[PDB]
Amino acid sequence: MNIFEMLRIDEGLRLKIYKDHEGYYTIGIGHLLTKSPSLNAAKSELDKAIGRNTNGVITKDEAEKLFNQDVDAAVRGILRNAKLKPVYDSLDAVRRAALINMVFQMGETGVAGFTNSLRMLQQKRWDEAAVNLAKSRWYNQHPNRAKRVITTFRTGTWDAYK
Ligand SMILES: [Cl-]
Ligand SMILES: [Cl-]
Ligand code: NI
Ligand code: NI
Repeated sequence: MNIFEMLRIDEGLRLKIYKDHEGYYTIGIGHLLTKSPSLNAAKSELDKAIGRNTNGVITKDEAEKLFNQDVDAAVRGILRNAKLKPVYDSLDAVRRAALINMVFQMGETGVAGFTNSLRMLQQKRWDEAAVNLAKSRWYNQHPNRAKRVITTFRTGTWDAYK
């Protein structure tokens, strides 16, 4: 298992524009287009990203390309951030994926605000970190996914994804 498979499982794949659980326009594999209510606005962002006139519809290859870029970006976000990098660096391969999963979903900045969990992860206090992570809007708004990620951090295995 690896980061791509992981997130592909967590985000699903949709080739047509859609409103996510928060009402934001998205597409592909968890690619947020815009927080704006205008579908035209989302259509324009999509066309700009793809480089063609899409009509709100994309191909699988295209969706995978957006995903690769998005995965690349999450990683760079982690490496650039003074708070994330040291944690990332301290972790093992499986857990790094869990970290990437979160940065992908909520951005460098959202993850960097989980101060206490970050610190516990850095100390390898798995059970405490998992309890701390669960106290969040993140968890309450994405119960199933959040449990899979927290479980990964807790265990250091891909068991949650089998
Ligand atoms: Cl883009
Ligand atoms: Cl969920
Ligand atoms: Ni595998
Ligand atoms: Ni969400």
